[PDB]
Amino acid sequence: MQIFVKTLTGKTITLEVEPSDTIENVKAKIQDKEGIPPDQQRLIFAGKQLEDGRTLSDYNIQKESTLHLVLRLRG
Amino acid sequence: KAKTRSSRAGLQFPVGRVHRLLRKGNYAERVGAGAPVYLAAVLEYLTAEILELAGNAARDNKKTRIIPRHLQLAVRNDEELNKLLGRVTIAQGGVLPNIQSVLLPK
Amino acid sequence: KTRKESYAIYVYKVLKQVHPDTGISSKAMSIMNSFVNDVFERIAGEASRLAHYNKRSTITSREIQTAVRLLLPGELAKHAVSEGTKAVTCYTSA
Amino acid sequence: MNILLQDPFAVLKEHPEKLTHTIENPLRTECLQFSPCGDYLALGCANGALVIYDMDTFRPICVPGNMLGAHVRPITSIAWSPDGRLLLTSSRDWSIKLWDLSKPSKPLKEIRFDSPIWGCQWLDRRLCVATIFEESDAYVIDFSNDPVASLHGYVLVCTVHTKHPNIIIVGTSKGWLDFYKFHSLYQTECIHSLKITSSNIKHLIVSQNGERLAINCSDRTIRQYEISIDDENSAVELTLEHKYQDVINKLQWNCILFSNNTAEYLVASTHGSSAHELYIWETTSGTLVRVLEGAEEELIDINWDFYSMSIVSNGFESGNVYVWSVVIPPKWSALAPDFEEVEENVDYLEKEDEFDEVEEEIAIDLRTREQYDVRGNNLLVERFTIPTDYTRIIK
Amino acid sequence: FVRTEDIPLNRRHFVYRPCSANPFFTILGYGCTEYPFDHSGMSVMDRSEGLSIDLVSVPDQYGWRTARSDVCIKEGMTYWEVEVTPHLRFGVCRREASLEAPVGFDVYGYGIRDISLESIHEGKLNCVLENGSPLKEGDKIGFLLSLPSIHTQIKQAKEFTKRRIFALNSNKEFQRALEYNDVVRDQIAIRYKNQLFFEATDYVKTTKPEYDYYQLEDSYLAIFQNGKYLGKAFENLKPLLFSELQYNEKFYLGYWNNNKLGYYPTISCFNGGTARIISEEDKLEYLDQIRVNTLDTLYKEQIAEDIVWDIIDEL
Amino acid sequence: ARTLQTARPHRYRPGTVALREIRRYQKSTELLIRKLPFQRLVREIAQDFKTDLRFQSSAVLALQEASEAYLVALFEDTNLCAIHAKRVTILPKDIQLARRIRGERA
Repeated sequence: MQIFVKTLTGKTITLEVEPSDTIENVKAKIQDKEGIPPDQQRLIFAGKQLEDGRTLSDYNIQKESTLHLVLRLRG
Repeated sequence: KAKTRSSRAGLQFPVGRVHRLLRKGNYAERVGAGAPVYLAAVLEYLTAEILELAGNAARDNKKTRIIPRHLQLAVRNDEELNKLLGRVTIAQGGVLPNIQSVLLPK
Repeated sequence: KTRKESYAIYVYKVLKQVHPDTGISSKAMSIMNSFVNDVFERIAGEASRLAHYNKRSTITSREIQTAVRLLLPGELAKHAVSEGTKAVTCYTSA
Repeated sequence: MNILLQDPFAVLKEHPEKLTHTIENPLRTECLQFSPCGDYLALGCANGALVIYDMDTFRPICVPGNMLGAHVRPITSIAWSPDGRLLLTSSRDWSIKLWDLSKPSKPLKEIRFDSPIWGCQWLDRRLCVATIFEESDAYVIDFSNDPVASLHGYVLVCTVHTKHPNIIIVGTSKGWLDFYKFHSLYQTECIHSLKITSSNIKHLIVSQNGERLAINCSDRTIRQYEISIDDENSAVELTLEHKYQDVINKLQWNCILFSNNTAEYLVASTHGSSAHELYIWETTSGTLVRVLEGAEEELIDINWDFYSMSIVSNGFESGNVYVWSVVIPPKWSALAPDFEEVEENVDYLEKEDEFDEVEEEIAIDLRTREQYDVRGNNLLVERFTIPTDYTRIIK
Repeated sequence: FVRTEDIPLNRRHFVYRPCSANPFFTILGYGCTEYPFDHSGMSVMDRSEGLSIDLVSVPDQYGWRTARSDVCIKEGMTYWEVEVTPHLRFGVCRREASLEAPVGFDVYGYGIRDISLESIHEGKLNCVLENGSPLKEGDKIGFLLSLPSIHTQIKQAKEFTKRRIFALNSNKEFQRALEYNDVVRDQIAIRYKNQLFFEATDYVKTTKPEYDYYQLEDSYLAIFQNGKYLGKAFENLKPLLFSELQYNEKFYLGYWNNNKLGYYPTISCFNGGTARIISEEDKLEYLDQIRVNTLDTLYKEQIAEDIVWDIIDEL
Repeated sequence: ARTLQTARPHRYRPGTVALREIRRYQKSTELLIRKLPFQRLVREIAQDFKTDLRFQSSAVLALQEASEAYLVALFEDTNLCAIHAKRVTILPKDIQLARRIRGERA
């Protein structure tokens, strides 16, 4: 299923995922689509930061949901 | 491997060049190791600040090539870039449109 | 032939990051080059004069700052000194 | 809430970026201190006047000591109580005054000394730790009935560790860090000491999770260590992490501060002439990332509030109080349920359909509250309210 | 599939046609070409710019686009087969329909859908046929289009005239003052980027004409899939004698049929859905189950009518 | 409601063709003096200093640029002087006052 990842810059990417995928798998999917290393990003949904170890289905995410990707920017 | 001294500071303008010019231009007996970096930063800041207005002018004039008239406009339309260049004359820059009010018909 | 130098490629690298699609002419490039040279000479000459009154024997990153703050007008001075000190910090810690 | 609804792009900025308001104090400000939550601002004026502004109005709400017992000369420390009720202050009048903010007409308790004060600090119970001018030992005042007790040059700044409130830290006038273990009531033996500089230590700040520490020497440098404690409060070591300074004009520092919990940012205020700005570095890499550029005068003190996420600092020449806060712009996108705003022309894709015209029982919990917000600030903590005094309202 | 690069495509109500040097003509210098080939094929003048190429498609990211058959079906009985995320549509449409819009989005065209074989007209979908047999990737769809004799359409048009002259009108006088068998065409020679094309005015959408709704007498649209008919798509086909050309009435008021009126077989392409249309009996597969002439015959007839009218109109 | 858009004999009295030449020259940026007369004038003036110089073709041009950007600017100032004296014409006693105030005569 499709979910959305809205980047600050104005870009929204339409990732394809399954509800049984882990969030780590989601970060890997964002990488392999866009090349951003999972360590440098930060994913936000419904005001709560998605916790590193848990799974996508832990947050009841279903298809065509949108969620925000902010970068832990540095030098 | 080598690493350009102007890339360690996020600059585009050359720092080794500016340093060699400060050294061999007879400005002082000794040149601090961070003076060329500061000076190159200031130079690129000024040139970006003027090139931005020049591009804005060349775009608001439906062209896509900065041209001396656009630099003259970008400078003389500002208020502080006008004092920095109050004495210069920009070749092929023309003049700024202006007509006095006593002359305009009634 | 003898190779002379200029600031063409650097002005171009700055234009290609302020307006990523515009392109400069030739006479305008020579104008920007002579502008850079003129401001360079102004700033370095004032910095020298200032590193002379004080009897120092060197022209450091603070003579340059005071020169920039004397020559440049009201608001260009603050932004110029900010960019300068940012560059010098980013350079010294590397 | 008002943040959960906001978009998590303009609300999750890492630190203030612009100044918004500039409080003017009739007297001259000398100390700033928010309440434990971003509710009240307890200012200590020039002549012992002590006001408590409210951050919702920026205008005063309570002047303790209006009946009696107020302070008479420059105040030097203002420490709140974790709940919000009690408030400790100390001035150059040698007196330490604890006020119960439920009856702010007069001081609740107070003690007097034989020398001016540098700073008082809370412990719970009710016991404060104080540093006196020119003395070489701290003071434990466990004044529920007003007793006072005592515990390398001098002692300037003290601070209690955040995770282990038995540990105490103190900096000397000669370069020595000295640690103490409050293993008792009025008998404390050191557990560690060392000397890192040849000049006076002026500030000792520690992150909220004891995993960092910073030090402002009289030398124009800032020493940042990564402290750690263990072994029933016996294991203690320091590892130099970074040194910050002003590479251009070698200015001095007036005050320093960290971020909230992991202390991913360090905020410092410069002291020399022509110095009007605040520096903001990281702490992992240590590289400069921001320079707050709002004021027009030497800035003495700093205070960060993580709930409203604002930096507050008092000027020196004038006496004003400038505030740099995160600013969120109004989004027209909210005016309707489906008004999504874009920045660039988006392309449109159409299905073949568009040209061709033509119970619930979800989990609902209304009595449960939310513990943490987007930023990560702990709600549900007791937030005592200063009682409004009506007597000074009729006129 | 390739796109056209230097051809004027039909747009803004103008139609183009290539010509070749004909020295028998003195007033005009050129006469119509047969085609870039012998047989009838895809009319390149009235295509969308995005319509790529007897084979037509659009890229997989492009909205509904259409092409029309060159031959104009005026009357009689004509049969043919069209060979078949990527959708397509098969149908018939008049000239007023836009090449940008899917056949059946307006009131001037009637079409059918690839998925579920639903009939599309006036932008509304229909499921008149109860068979509901799905269409596969290699199916051949036959079309039998029967239209009334020219004389009855002419008399229906004359009835429309007799109503309009005073019954619908009671500058009125000028309108009341305003040839059915006779064809009068308008053609100007133009040169576009060193190439040579004829410019002709086209028709505009107007209010639907009403009185009972206008219907071609005993008009019928029949559809077959592999020999099996799936019903009659439409009966009450619109008359066209009803079809006002784009006209600057202001100009002539201030100063004070083109042989191409009919329904064209139209193929629509969506997100890469390709297809092809069959014209000639040798590659016709169900020509005998009707019992008739193929489209190619009417192609040759149109060629003859055009060249003869070109002959007469010289003087 | 509809889609908005951006698109869908004679004798001029004295003083109007002037106000049009002003607008058409204040926007152009070419040189307003013929090139061969200025060539010859520069060559003739440089006789009084050294007999036979060769005047590289970019020197002459250079001079011309300055020689415009001076005169033009001068006229601006003189204009004000005229408008100051409550008139519209510019007279030789205006140019002299501009050059005096400005420092070129003292």
